[PDB]
Amino acid sequence: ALTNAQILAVIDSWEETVGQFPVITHHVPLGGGLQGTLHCYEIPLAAPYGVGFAKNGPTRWQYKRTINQVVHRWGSHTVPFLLEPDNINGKTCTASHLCHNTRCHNPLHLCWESLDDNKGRNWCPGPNGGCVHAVVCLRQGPLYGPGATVAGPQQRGSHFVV
Amino acid sequence: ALTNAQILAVIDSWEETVGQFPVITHHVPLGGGLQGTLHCYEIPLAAPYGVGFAKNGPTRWQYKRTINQVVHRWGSHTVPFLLEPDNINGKTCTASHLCHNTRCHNPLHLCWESLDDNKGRNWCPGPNGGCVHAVVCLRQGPLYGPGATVAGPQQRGSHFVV
DNA sequence: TTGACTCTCTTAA
DNA sequence: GAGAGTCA
DNA sequence: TTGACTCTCTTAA
DNA sequence: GAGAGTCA
Ligand SMILES: [Mg+2]
Ligand SMILES: [Mg+2]
Ligand SMILES: [Zn+2]
Ligand SMILES: [Zn+2]
Ligand SMILES: [Zn+2]
Ligand SMILES: [Zn+2]
Repeated sequence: ALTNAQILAVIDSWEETVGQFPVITHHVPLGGGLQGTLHCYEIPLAAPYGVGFAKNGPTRWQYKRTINQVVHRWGSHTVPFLLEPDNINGKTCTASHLCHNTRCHNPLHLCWESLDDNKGRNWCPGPNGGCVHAVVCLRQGPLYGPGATVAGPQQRGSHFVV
Repeated sequence: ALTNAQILAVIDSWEETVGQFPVITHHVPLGGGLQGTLHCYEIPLAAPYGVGFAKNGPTRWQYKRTINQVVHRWGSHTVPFLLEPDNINGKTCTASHLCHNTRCHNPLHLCWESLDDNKGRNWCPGPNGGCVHAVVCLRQGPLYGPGATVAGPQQRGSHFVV
C-alpha cells in the first residue's frame, strides 16, 4: 500500500509465506561444462498455495493483502521489488527468473529488469560459459545452443550480396 | 496445388523484384570489438513497395501472385523458403533476420528456423564474439550486452538460500 | 490480376 | 511477462 | 477477510 | 513472427 512501512510489511509477509514453500533442489548447467545446484521455493501445483496467493493463469499467480480495509494485489513475483522503480529507460520492469522455473518464488532467484533483458537470459551461455549480464545469471539459459535451423541464407540468382 | 516449377517461378519473380529495392550499406558490430558491413535490400517506407508487395502491418508485408486464376499470398520474407519444410521438432518455421532489419528482404540475410531460435539471435555475441548457431549469425545481436537490470536478487530476512 | 488498404492471430517471456 | 472481476 | 476461480492484456520476434 | 478480407 501507500506507506514505506506498509510495503516493507507486505514484503516481509510474502517472504515468510514463500519461505514455507517446498524447497526443490535443481541441478543446472552453468556453462563451460560445469554443473551447479539451485534451491527453488516452489509454489504448489494446486490450491491451497499459501496465505495471500491465488492462481490467475496456468503459470501465473498473484499475492493479495487487505490494507486500510482495501484489497491490494500484485503479480506474485513482483513483491520483492515494490520499492524499486517500475520502469527503466521507458520500459516496464518485470520480475525475471534466473532459475528459469516459473513456480519458484525464491527472491534470491529473481531480478527486476526490462522484458527484453528478461527474455535474453533464455539464451545466455551462463556464469561459467561467458555470461556478461551485470546482474549475473545463475545458470546457462535453457535455449542456449546451436539451434535447429532448417534452411540458411540462399539465393537462386545473382541479385544479392551479403 | 502449385508445382515445383511454379514455386521456383514465384521465388524467381520475388528475387527479381527485391533485387531492385534500395540497397543500403550498414556498418555493424560482429562481436569481439570488430566491425563489418551488411548490404540490406530495404522495402520502401510507403506505397508503392514493388510488384506483388503490400503492407499488412507497420512492419509486416505480404507477397501475392495470381496463378491460373487463383490468388496465392505469402508473408513477404517467407518466399525464399517455399521449397523447405515448414516445421521442425514440432515447431513452425519462421523467417529470421540475420541482419535484424525488418524492412530488409535480402534472402542472404534470412534463415528459416523456429521462433525461439529466431528470437535468440537478438542476444548473440556475434560471429566474431562466440556465436554457436550452426547457421552462423551475420552480426552481434542488437540486445547483446550487460543489460540494464534495475534490482538484483535480494531478501530482507533469512528465509532463503540460493 | 493487381495495389493499397483493412482486420485479427502466434509464441513465450 | 501483466492487470482486474466473480463468487463463496 | 481470505480463498479459488474467471477473464483479458503487453511485448517484440 | 503470421493468416486472411474488401474494393475497384
Ligand atoms: Mg525469464
Ligand atoms: Mg529475428
Ligand atoms: Zn528458483
Ligand atoms: Zn547471463
Ligand atoms: Zn539485411
Ligand atoms: Zn549467433
